[PDB]
Amino acid sequence: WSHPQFEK
Amino acid sequence: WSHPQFEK
Amino acid sequence: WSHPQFEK
Amino acid sequence: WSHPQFEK
Amino acid sequence: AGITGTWYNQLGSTFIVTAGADGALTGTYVTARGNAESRYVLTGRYDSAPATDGSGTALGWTVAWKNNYRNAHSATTWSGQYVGGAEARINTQWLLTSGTTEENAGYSTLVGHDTFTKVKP
Amino acid sequence: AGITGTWYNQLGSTFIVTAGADGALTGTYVTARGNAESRYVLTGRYDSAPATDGSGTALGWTVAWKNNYRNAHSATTWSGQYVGGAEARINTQWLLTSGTTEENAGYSTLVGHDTFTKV
Amino acid sequence: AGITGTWYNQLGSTFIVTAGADGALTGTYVTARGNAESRYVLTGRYDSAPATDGSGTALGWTVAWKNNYRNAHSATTWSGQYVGGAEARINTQWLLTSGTTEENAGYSTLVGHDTFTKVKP
Amino acid sequence: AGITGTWYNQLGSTFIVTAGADGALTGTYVTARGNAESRYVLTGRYDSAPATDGSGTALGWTVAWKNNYRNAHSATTWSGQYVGGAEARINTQWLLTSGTTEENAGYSTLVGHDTFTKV
Repeated sequence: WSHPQFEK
Repeated sequence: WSHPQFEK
Repeated sequence: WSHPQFEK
Repeated sequence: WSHPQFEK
Repeated sequence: AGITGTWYNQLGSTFIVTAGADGALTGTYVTARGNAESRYVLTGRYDSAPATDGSGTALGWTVAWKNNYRNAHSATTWSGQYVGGAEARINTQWLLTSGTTEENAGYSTLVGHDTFTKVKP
Repeated sequence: AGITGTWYNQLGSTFIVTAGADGALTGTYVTARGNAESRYVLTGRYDSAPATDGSGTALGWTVAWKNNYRNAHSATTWSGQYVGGAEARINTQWLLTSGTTEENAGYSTLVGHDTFTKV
Repeated sequence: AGITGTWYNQLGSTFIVTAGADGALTGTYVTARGNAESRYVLTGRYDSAPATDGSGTALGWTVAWKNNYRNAHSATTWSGQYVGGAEARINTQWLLTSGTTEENAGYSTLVGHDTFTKVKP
Repeated sequence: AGITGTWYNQLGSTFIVTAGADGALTGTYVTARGNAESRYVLTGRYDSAPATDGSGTALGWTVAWKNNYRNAHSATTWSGQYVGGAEARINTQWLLTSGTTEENAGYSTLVGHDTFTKV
């Protein structure tokens, strides 16, 4: 589940 | 989801 | 060579 | 002080 | 105004920083998404009197991944150094710690590296 | 308290921190030497609205190793979490980066871990 | 037979290692679950002629998290040192890398630390 | 090949590796100096049955920095993944631990990253 540091 | 290194 | 983080 | 990993 | 300015990492995230006379780093970290929801406070410290032998300027900062829009219950620290001159760059290693229960602590901390390049004037 | 207060690591260093408005960490880091020369400014951030499921509170901070007495041309960041409950603790991993020339960059960054307690 | 033997970490995992005359580390890593499915091959290297000034003995090893029962598509390296004598101990830092796509590479690598204590004879 | 072959990092070091039976990595690591004194044994492990979804192949290896010519009383582990496809690469993070006395343990472990290519 996604983390803001790595979001596109 | 679990990883063997940390399993109990 | 001596660093403050580790000094005694 | 010189370590082989980083030597030129 | 060496450190102060706008920087970009390899993924398109933005580091908008002010280096204060007292060693303070303050500013905004923007994820590559680039919208309002992508902006977070950063705070840190830097060496305000670096060596003059060609060495870089040591620094670090933290982002807690909470803003007025969302909260990822986590914080990243970047530790690194500023290298001035031709192609100014900030080279970093980072630690992303998420809040976990004790039994999940092995999953708590991601590690990586980021290189930031400055927008020229 | 929760985060705000005086904490000690395994080597006898002191972390004197205030967890303030809207996620700010400010305070003083004192090395184990414990004299005036051993005190450094710290600043960082923390999650001011943590989960309520038993998980810790994420936080990080930085010390640049310059004060009015000395300068080690380096900075450490601690990344970790506050664990409340019966015996409060802050568990961290840290990165100590020293300024280096490009050719000496392999020597630039030390890594370790520190646990802080209120004892 | 300083390094050679059975060690336990803080969570109840087991490190069963042989230190060979040529610098080789070979053996089995057992997770805290402790069943057949919990056993993995390890291989690594150590300094077979350490300093004699009280310093520890540098070493490292790798486990790829595949055995005949399961595969977590990942590998952990432990880097550390053996400290002999009273309460012999191996103090480590570790990196767990999972296979990821390129866009998920920020999630690839966990970091932590483990201290192992030896079973006395 | 996939993993087996000769690789180079960003500093000109050489990683000469064989990915063998059932997950074994063996070979020689050569520092950028490139002489006899610069060659060290490596051993490690890799995932011999990776996912088929585009993800990389996890691997790690260790060099203890002793050979017949010199000894730096230290060991480095590289933890990473092989990425195949158009331009093959091995992306790693590494930990270099030097033997230290207990009081010098804060200086024991350096951290960094290396990318290996077949160029």
